[PDB]
Amino acid sequence: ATKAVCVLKGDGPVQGIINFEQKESNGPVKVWGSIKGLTEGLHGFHVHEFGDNTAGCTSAGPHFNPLSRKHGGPKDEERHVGDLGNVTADKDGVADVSIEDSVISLSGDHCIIGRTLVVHEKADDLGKGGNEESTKTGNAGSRLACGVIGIAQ
Amino acid sequence: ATKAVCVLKGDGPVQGIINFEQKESNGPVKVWGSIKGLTEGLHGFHVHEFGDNTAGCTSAGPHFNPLSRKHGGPKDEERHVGDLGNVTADKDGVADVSIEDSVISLSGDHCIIGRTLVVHEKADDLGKGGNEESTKTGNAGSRLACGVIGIAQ
Ligand SMILES: [Cu+2]
Ligand SMILES: [Zn+2]
Ligand SMILES: [Zn+2]
Repeated sequence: ATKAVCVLKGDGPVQGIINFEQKESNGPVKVWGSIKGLTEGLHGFHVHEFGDNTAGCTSAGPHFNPLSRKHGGPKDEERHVGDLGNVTADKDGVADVSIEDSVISLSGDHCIIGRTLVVHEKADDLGKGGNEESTKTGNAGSRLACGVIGIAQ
Repeated sequence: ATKAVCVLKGDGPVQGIINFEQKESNGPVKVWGSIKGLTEGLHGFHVHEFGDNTAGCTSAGPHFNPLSRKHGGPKDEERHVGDLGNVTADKDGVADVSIEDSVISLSGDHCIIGRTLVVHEKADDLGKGGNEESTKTGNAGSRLACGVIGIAQ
């Protein structure tokens, strides 16, 4: 199988460990982990294009969009490859992530290993906000934490 | 992939920025950058296997060796893929990086993207130290700083 781990770190109390798993070259990737230091509610969850940490989470660039599409939901027809939707944090700010996506990959041209996974400040409207920013970032807000996706054991 | 990036950080004072450029899929990778906070002398510079920073640079794993060989220099036949050799820091502790390695690669079977780049405490004997650790890590010492090699623009 193929595994991957991401160490989410930020300037504030936002930090978490996100794990990935793909048992086949075309199989769905299982995203699970726990993030702390988040406001109670929904938070953006997207994989950005570049695995750059030279200027914090800003150097990661926009969302992973190899097909040159518009931002949307994970189960929507129009979406970026790195669009994973929202992650919900409880009252204690703990976000026990559990996402099963069939669009992202751990090997190939649309692979996410070597890029940046980012948890955002606000919620993702999944490209339904009605503005231009909904079809680019989903109005998810600023980047609280980020980390370079890497190969794990 | 033709460009990569790796931000070096640790629990101590060592920190730096390393860039990778591989214009040809079968050409050498230009590794250049600058690291600071080191001791004046030679320090280990190897690419480890796992891009795992959950437990620090310890979870990074051993040196990247997909051919199952022994530790050596960068211009040696018997060497791990990540065995880039040593780096020299000046009297102020700044080590200007400039390595051209054809064994590593930004794509393919020898892909270092998604793995980690680890700097070390002491010098690397290139497998000629005289002990058992010489053929594994080269007596490079503790991992001072590490980071996941990410895709760059
Ligand atoms: Cu090493
Ligand atoms: Zn998007
Ligand atoms: Zn080695």
